[PDB]
Formats: sequence, C-alpha cells, structure tokens
Amino acid sequence: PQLKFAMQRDLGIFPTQLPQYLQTEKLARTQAAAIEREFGAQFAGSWIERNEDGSFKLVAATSGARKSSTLGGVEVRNVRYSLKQLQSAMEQLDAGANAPLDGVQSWYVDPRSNAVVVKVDDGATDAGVDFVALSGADSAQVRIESSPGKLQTT
Amino acid sequence: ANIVGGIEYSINNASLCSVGFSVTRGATKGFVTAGHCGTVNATARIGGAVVGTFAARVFPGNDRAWVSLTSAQTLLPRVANGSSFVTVRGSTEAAVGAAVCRSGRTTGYQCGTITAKNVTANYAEGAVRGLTQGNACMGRGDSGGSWITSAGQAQGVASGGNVQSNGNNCGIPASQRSSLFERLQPILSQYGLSLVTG
Repeated sequence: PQLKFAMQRDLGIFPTQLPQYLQTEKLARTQAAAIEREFGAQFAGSWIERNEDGSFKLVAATSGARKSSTLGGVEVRNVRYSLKQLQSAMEQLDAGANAPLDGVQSWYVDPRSNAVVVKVDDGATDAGVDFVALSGADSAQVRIESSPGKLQTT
Repeated sequence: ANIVGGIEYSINNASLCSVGFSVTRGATKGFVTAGHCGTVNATARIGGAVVGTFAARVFPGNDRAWVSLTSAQTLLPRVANGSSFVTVRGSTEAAVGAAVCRSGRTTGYQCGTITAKNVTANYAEGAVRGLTQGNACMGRGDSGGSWITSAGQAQGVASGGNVQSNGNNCGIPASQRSSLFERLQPILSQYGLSLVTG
C-alpha cells in the first residue's frame, strides 16, 4: 500500500508491473534448489534481472553447455567459471585477509558478472591488486572495482 | 513501550542504533539488532525508559545481537515506514536481484535491490563475513535497523556501508552503493529466537 510508493520511487516499479515482478520473485525462491541440482557442478548461480522494457526475469548461469532448463521461464546464460570455481577464489581472499588491508572495502562472489568482486576505496586499486596477488588467487576470476566513500559500521 | 522495527533506541545513554525485529525466546520478550551497537549487559532505552539489556552479541566476525526486554514491553510484528507500518509476516530469504526496503531512524524507509550475498566486509574493527549487500541507501544510526521485502518477509538487520561525508550513501547513485546487512535467520537460529509475525 504505502510501500507501493517507495517501490515506484526508488525502483521504478510501477503498479501495472507489480504482479509480474512478484511472480518472478516467487519463482526465484521456489525453483532455486531445483535450478541448482539441474546444472550440477557446472552451476554458476541464479538471480532476478530487469529488462529495459520493465519486465523482470529469472536468470540461471552455467559453465557448461546446458543451453536451456527443464523449468520454463528461466533464461539460461553460459559463463566461463563455475560457482565452485569462484568460491575457491573467495576462500583464498578470506584466508589472505585472515592474516591491515587499508583501501580494501570488501569482497564477494558475484554470479551476475561471473567473477569475485573486490571493492576498494577510490584510487586504492593498487592495494586491491596486491591483496589478490598476495592471496595467490587467479587474478582472472577476480574483478577489482572502485567504491566511493569509506566502508564502516553505522 | 511499543517495540517496533525501525525505531531509535539508545544504549548506555551514549550511542544510537535502530531496532531490528520483535522476537521471543520462550516466555522472554526481546528484539534483534546489530552486534556492533552494544556489548553484553549494556542498557537499552526507548524514549527515555529502560526496556532491557543486551543479552548476547557477536562482532566482528558476524554483526548480530539481541536485547531481552522487561515483561512490560509491547512487541508488535511491524516495521516503521515513515508514519505507517509494514507488517512482518515471515523470515523467508529473498533472492539476489529482489526488491528490498529498509527502515531506520536516520534515513527512514528506503528501497533498493539485493545485489550480492555472503559478502566479507573489511571493517576497521575487524572483518565480518556472510553479509548481504543491497543498494538502498542508509546512514549512521540506521544500524540494527530492519531490511524487509515489499511483502513483509524479514531479511535482516543493518550492519554498515560506504557512507559519505554527510554520513550516508544516499547522495551517490544506487549503482555505487554498498549497504550491508546481517541475515536474520542465522540470528534467530543461533539464539533460538522466534520472530513475532502478523
């Protein structure tokens, strides 16, 4: 109700688009395990996405062939690295830091861009570069990106 | 007092944070919030009155905690949304890319989407792992605050983000916001709590 306005305000989701959006959100939740099992070890994650026309859709990624899924309404995308692959890189960074890292904000597996993202303060890319290298993580599966401001508890 | 998600509460009459969600641990009443907001036994007050104390907390590593309140407290399954109130109906975790909104005493009720999960944050106090990232803006004081879906599914409590000089990240484009929150479920499950739903 009063929430409808916030959705239109910050997300550009208009009233006529709400039902489709909601349906897509239910599908992502109820199918997730199913999509994960179906692609096995080649699974590269799933997520909800917005088209430029306004509609939303559930996207599932795979490192193998696949081309399609046994579940309708699931745009499949072929990507280089698999989730297990990116996860190992994530673990290498978590360890490297477990040993501070001025300039480095945070890091996470980002299926959306099939890579491990390392966010650093503006003009601190170097520290990011060093962090990755010192962790012995395949720099090919790691994307360093600038982030404004300073990361802090609030 | 009326325990509602999103409202301000003070700790040891010294610092400010926001209420997460009303919960119960058996007959005990309480509310979840961010762990960096206080230490065990610290005293929590809403509008001047003592409502309870921090019963437990983890930070860094995680960023969670819960306040056990007095019997006189009124737990409502709601989340402040300006002058209105959204009803908490469950704790079902939404998927990446889902629409999510948050409430806190500093920036109010803002929406955005979940952009990443299991984020490790390099906080000056120490790393915190397993955080979920969204692009709804927030500011200082909003911590502990509620993150909920448009349909009332409780997501988690505000932990931190890349704030600017003004104390928030509302001034920078959504595409560049890093607003993090601790997932609710692991909190309820660790302290054997049960969410107050309506």
